[PDB]
Amino acid sequence: PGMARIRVKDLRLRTFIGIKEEEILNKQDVLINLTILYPAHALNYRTITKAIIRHVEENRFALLERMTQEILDLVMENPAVRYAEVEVDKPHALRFAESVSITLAGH
Amino acid sequence: PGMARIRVKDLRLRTFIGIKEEEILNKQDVLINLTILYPAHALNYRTITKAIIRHVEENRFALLERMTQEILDLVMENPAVRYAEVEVDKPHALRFAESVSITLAGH
Amino acid sequence: PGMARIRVKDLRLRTFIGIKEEEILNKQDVLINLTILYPAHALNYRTITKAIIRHVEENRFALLERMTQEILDLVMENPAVRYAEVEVDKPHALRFAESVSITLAGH
Amino acid sequence: PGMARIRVKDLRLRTFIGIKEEEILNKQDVLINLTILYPAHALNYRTITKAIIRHVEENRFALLERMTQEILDLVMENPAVRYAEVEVDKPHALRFAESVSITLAGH
Amino acid sequence: PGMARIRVKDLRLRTFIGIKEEEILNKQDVLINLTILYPAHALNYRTITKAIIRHVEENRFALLERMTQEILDLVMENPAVRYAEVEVDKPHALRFAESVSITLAGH
Amino acid sequence: PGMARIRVKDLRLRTFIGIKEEEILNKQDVLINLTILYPAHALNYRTITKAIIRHVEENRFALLERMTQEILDLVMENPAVRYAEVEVDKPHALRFAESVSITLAGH
Amino acid sequence: PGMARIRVKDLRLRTFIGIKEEEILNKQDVLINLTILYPAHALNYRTITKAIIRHVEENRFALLERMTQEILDLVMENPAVRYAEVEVDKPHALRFAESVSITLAGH
Amino acid sequence: PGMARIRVKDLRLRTFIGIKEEEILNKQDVLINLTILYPAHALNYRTITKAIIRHVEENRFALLERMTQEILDLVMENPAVRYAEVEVDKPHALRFAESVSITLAGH
Repeated sequence: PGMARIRVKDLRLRTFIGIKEEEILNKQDVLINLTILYPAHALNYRTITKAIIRHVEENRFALLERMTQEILDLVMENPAVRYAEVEVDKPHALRFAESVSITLAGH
Repeated sequence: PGMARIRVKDLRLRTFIGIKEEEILNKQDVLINLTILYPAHALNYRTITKAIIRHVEENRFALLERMTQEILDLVMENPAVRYAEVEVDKPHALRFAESVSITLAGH
Repeated sequence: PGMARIRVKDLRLRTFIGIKEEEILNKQDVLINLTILYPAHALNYRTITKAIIRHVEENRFALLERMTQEILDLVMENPAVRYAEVEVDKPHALRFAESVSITLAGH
Repeated sequence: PGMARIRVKDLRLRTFIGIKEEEILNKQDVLINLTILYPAHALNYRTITKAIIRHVEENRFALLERMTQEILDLVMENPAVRYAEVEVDKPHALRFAESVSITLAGH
Repeated sequence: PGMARIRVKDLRLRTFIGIKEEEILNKQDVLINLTILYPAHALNYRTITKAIIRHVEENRFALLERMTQEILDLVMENPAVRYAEVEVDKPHALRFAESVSITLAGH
Repeated sequence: PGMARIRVKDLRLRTFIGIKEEEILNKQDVLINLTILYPAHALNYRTITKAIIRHVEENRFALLERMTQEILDLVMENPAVRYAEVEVDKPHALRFAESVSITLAGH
Repeated sequence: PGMARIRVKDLRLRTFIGIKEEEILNKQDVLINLTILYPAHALNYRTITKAIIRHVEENRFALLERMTQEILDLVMENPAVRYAEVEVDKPHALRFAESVSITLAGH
Repeated sequence: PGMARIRVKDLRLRTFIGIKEEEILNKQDVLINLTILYPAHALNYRTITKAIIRHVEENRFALLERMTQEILDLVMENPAVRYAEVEVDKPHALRFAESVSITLAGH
């Protein structure tokens, strides 16, 4: 800490999130933020992103938590290093609030 | 740390805050930000929000600190887990400053 | 940590900052951000602000560091509690950069 | 921690970043953020910036990581004190994402 | 044209807008913008605003058009002069769009 | 002029725009803004939007001008009234510029 | 129309505006925007600005309208050409609204 | 009016602007906005931009007015159609103001 940190800021993707008739019939915007630690050539982050986009847009999700976890797993699938954190914002998910997000991390 | 963190970003509510004639006669805008830890189906955050909105709009407050605490308590009332942090911004409360906020946390 | 934290966000003040002919002849904008810890009625933050504004606008400064320190001291002058942090932004102080800031803290 | 922290916020520079025909033929925007610790007259940060700008604009880079490191080194070249952190954002480097950044730090 | 123009920018009010179960059970945010012409002491705009706020918050609306018209009328009720324009934004009323607004004007 | 104006602000849609290998293989973000005049119940703008979204997402475009025109036509297809203007932004289409847009209008 | 138009965007000045005890004891922020037409060497706009700043900061105002007019006059005092428009925003002058402004123009 | 309008929004370029020692030794940021009318395949706007960028970055300017005119001329050099408007912002050119711009148009 700190050392080698790569950040993917505000990756905006559209997919199905929710179970409600409208949520299942229409795609919505969700915002992904990725923090990857890998101390200390590198075609990496591009592939990780590619995979996360592909997985997110080509699927249906019932719960931000499942989506976040799936992404997190995708992030540790290829490298073994070192620490990964994923926050997923569902913009305007609550009345009167700008967003609601779920963050998950791993070693 | 980090693990399971849910964030409720910029929940904008209107209520009475202050003792001043104008503050008691007219509602004002206040901005709430909630950080909840709950390692590691979940109809939870929706209910918590519902309760915090309902409590905030349906009452009168004399001091940001009382409001923040009341919210914090509301956040730990239902689950026992795990860590909760509440920041409340009173926008343009001071001359020349964008905001003033009070943050409180608990185990 | 975390517990009782009060934040004063983007207090914009105008004063003389610098030694350069233009800096001494003309006031400039500077942005102050204050973090105060005081675990766990309170006419406090209003007075602190009052004093910091009054001190900043009614003086001349040769160096962000002196200004920041003076504010920090003003913050610990009245209460003994508990932790205080002061960041001062000199907007557009460097070519091509949004700002330059100095942060100082105390126990 | 915290103590003496100087921040250089959003230093926007244009240079060549990448190997792709377009990346080598045309300069791009990159955003640098510098955090310097130096507890506890000072013509310093101005010179550091000067050197980082000069080095960045007067060169070609094949990889954000090389650019970030080069800057970091430039930051510790003159003083011995104390801690330095450099984040470099390549705006709109990924499709659908606001930015991608690399952060590096040192003692 | 141009001459005497007063603008009330982004008046944010909460009221009931819509017929849908959720729209009738819960208040929503709406943003009002007023342009008043009165060529060429004046306690006016304050009263107009007062009346528009009071009318908007103390009622229920079935359609942006009715709300906008009601405001417009309120604007010409007191003075006879000279030209008035009212835009009402229903933020995030459409999927994927920042807002939808209705503008109405009068002589 | 002015009278009855409805505005659809920043309708963000993703579709294929361009002929370039990357433009044809990957969808991009485009921002639509609609101005409709209809002097002086109304399930209208919702349907218009529905149709414009459906047409935009379910097709491929070779040129902003074709896309803009197609939308404009969709806007006059249902009502006969009265004036319609459509601006389409292709964000970050040019190096160093925030956007490029095409606007078209009709009677 | 259009031809030679110079714009001075968001000139932020602090002065006394109002009659209320607080308004007379404390300076406030006001935002000035100037549009000057002069079809078709020029040390002009710098001097105009200089004079408007000097006049605004070195005086007390009872009413946005007086302030706006005084500025407008200052703008036509030196050149005879050609058209001038002045908007003055009093930020957060009304509850729930971002600003209130007064615009005045001349030949 | 309105009909075929293409807009190039916030083209940010760096060049030498001014006569002052610092202005001649160091490049600065300037923001260009182009409005082109051409009622009613088109490799046009790309070339126009290319030429305006190339001309702006590969030269030195003594006065926003000369720069704006040079761009305007570049815009009418290739097509004969139809109306062109060019605004050039010199960000933070005046103390306390966000920008100063010069606009010029032609038939």
